[PDB]
Amino acid sequence: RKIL
Amino acid sequence: PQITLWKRPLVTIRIGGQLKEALLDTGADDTVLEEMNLPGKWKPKMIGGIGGFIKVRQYDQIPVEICGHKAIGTVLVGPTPVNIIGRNLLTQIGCTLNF
Amino acid sequence: PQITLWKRPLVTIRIGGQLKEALLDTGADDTVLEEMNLPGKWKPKMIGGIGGFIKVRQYDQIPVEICGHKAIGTVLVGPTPVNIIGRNLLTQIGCTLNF
Repeated sequence: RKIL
Repeated sequence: PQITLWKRPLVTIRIGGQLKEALLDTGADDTVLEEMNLPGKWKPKMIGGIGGFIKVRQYDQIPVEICGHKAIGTVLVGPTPVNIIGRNLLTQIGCTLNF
Repeated sequence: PQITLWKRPLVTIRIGGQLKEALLDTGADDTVLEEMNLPGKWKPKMIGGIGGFIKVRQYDQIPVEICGHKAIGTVLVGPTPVNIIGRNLLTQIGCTLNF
């Protein structure tokens, strides 16, 4: 999702 | 610059008048920095990744200088394992991936 | 190719005889794939990100083609929310960050  | 990826792409940034080291992270939608004070209003937000969700403080329209390039945008502050520059600011400095 | 960062940098990969969508992730040391029943010997590992750690299976010397560029190396499999191509394979395809 947002922060990888 | 052109930055290869044999090592972590860590760079120096300036924010709120202070220097910090941060990771250029194309896998992050957003910029997330370790606990620190920033001036102005913030809003509570949650963001997720591997390992699940965390709580952060969202600061809007914050100037950040990245490897000498200027950006002004959203910075999230919270219990991130490393300071991360995400795509919201990478786009502002004209960063692309090339191969 | 040149990949801009206005959107998530998702590309097609081929691994273990499946085509998948994966995120080019300069922030990731390792390549981590969504759960898939890959043959071969593996070892357990723990990897960390934004919200904590997850348990993964480490497979070595796995061929992975990324946008037509061949790579071969370690792939981690587990409950990541997104297939991520990390630096271990990005270096093999000559991927750089440029601004």
